[PDB]
Amino acid sequence: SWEVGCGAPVPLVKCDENSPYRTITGDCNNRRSPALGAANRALARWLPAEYEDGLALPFGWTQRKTRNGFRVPLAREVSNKIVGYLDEEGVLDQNRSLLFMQWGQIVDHDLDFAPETELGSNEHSKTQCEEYCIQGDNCFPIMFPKNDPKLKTQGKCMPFFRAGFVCPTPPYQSLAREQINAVTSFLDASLVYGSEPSLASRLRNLSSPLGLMAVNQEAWDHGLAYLPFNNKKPSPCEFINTTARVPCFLAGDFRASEQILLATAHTLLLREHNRLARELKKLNPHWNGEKLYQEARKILGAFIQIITFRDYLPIVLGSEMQKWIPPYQGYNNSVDPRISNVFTFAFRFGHMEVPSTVSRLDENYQPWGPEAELPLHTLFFNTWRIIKDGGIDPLVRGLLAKKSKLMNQDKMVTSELRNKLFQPTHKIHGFDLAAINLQRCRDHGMPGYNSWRGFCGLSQPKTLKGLQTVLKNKILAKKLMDLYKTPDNIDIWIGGNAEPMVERGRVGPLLACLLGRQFQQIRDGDRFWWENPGVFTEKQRDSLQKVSFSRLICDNTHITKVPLHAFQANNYPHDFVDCSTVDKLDLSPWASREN
Ligand code: HEM
Ligand SMILES: *[C@@H]1O[C@H](CO)[C@@H](O[C@@H]2O[C@H](CO)[C@@H](O)[C@H](O)[C@H]2NC(C)=O)[C@H](O)[C@H]1NC(C)=O
Ligand SMILES: *[C@@H]1O[C@H](CO)[C@@H](O[C@@H]2O[C@H](CO)[C@@H](O)[C@H](O)[C@H]2NC(C)=O)[C@H](O)[C@H]1NC(C)=O
Ligand SMILES: *[C@@H]1O[C@H](CO)[C@@H](O)[C@H](O)[C@H]1NC(C)=O
Ligand SMILES: *[C@@H]1O[C@H](CO)[C@@H](O)[C@H](O)[C@H]1NC(C)=O
Ligand SMILES: [Ca+2]
Ligand SMILES: [K+]
Ligand SMILES: [K+]
Ligand SMILES: [Zn+2]
Repeated sequence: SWEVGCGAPVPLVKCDENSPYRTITGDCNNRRSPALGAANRALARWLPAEYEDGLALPFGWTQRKTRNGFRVPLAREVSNKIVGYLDEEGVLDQNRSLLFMQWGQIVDHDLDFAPETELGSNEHSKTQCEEYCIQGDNCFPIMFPKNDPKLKTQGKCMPFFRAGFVCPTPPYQSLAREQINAVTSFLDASLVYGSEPSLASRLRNLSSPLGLMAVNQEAWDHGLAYLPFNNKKPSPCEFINTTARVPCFLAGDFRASEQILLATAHTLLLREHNRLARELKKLNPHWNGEKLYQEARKILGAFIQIITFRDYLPIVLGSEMQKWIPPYQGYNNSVDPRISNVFTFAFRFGHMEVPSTVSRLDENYQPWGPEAELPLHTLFFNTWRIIKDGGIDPLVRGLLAKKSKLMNQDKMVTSELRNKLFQPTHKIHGFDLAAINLQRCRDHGMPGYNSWRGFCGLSQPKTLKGLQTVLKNKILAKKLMDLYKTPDNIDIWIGGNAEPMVERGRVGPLLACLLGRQFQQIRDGDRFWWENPGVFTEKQRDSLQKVSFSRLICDNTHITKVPLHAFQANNYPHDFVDCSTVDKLDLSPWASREN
């Protein structure tokens, strides 16, 4: 029976089973099935994988082979015709701060990561893909359609490498290709701590018995910590400004430096871990480093769980929140905690919530110097603008005082992401996230729009008129039909995001159902869910109920004025209160007296 079992390293351990702490890897959470939700395993399949050849070849591989008797449109064609827009005026979400966008990416990165196949480490395979646009093996290039401006300027294609599967060879006992989740399916702050023991240890301060995470020794933010530098070379962050030569940050997550506001959030969380560890050292001076690390790690985890379920999901799911995530009825070990392949595409709704600029604000929330507002694309893999240009406080103020972009059927993804994306492997602000998203859908063997509509119990539009009624939009339906010919072939990422938003929410019905069910499962199937009896004391839970992102900022920056509800659109000064008004995390319930 050939077992194409290769993917990546699965550390292997015997489960403690009576540890009050999560493993780094996510192993041992489910006692009956200790690998369930652990990193470096196949994403769960809610529907069977759909491949050109039933095994591995994505739809669009063989220019000839159809999907239900239709050619699939070029990913860049779909992007150009549907996803692009010119006018950034009027596009901002009037009731979501920029923090709404940024928290989404944080939650996402905690939950799932499907890394591109390596093998191209000091490689000519890279060259044959980038330089020659040659399809084969893991090179699945994004070809430019006719009349594409990038044809005139960049070449024939954007290079694209297929997601890591149960790893580099394609021959088995005949099974469909399954993409790997490199991070823990649990909402467990894995993007801070790592999902791999070796990295998790390297991130820690083992020089002192104080359970701290390692902090940068070369640079400080007016006394406050930065992440360490990643000193792996070559550095994409060094490359975007070779004068400054400021490398990417080293974090529990490989993607931490992808853009400056994600770098910022990673900084906030690390600071909070050290603050937590110092407070617990005061309360319990007998606690050793391991105990301090795990107990701070455990609080920070529940903090992420609480902000996500109390503050974030309701303003994503709106009317559908209670349908998919009713009140918690305790841990259910029969619930699958693993993130689904399809969820990794559903949650990419965030790409339509990213605006075209980022602002640095001063202490009166006014523009910070002459270059306050920057084009998004200049901030991809940009750490020098933090280290060499004001630290994180100006960007945090921007997160509070500026707005997420609203998803718009006529204005889906900003050109900053749709034309000017920088990839860490490559040299150009020339990539298309929307085209990459659609290519990746096919790479991952995604069933089509109507397959998922069916999965979610929703009508399956079969005609122009049907799609016009689902989408409440005649031109979008038409452009969609001209490209895809049947709604059956519409790739899940554009399909789900095309649908108008549910009442009081920021996604359509299909996405709500998909995200709703996934978030129900990561709660109910998590043995270390913060509300699971025995994980915290009743009193520790009473303390935890009072956490807010506003407090996190108050406690880990020199910002003294914050809004009470950090996710809604807030203007300074009317919506901003002094930090002394904000509920604190009372840690007195973590005091441990042997007497
Ligand atoms: C400036 C902001 C952002 C940038 C530059 C960015 C960039 C990227 C890139 C390059 C990928 C990998 C695409 C692939 O190769 O398949 C990706 C994936 C993804 N993004 Fe985003 N993204 C941003 C914001 C967001 C937000 C706000 C969310 C959710 C609310 C989000 C959710 C995801 C998800 C779920 C994936 C797939 C898994 C992963 O994150 O690696 N992204 N993003
Ligand atoms: C590990 O923890 C130690 C001790 O808390 C850190 O050393 C202190 O760092 C601060 C700021 O650099 C200094 O003011 C203290 O004087 C240092 N104390 C000692 C004992 O040297 C140390 O930098 C931490 N290491 C890392 C890599 O974060
Ligand atoms: C825990 O989760 C399991 C799996 O979702 C649930 O199992 C279902 O229970 C009902 C009750 O009769 C059956 O009709 C289903 O067929 C069961 N299995 C399924 C759907 O997988 C169960 O409801 C949950 N158990 C508790 C105690 O809440
Ligand atoms: C903004 O959203 C919140 C819920 O997220 C809601 O309570 C409030 O009424 C809204 N404010 C507006 C529409 O400005
Ligand atoms: C690079 O950083 C320096 C300061 O290090 C700054 O003066 C310069 O404008 C930056 N260059 C680019 C290309 O962003
Ligand atoms: Ca995780
Ligand atoms: K799936
Ligand atoms: K990402
Ligand atoms: Zn300061």
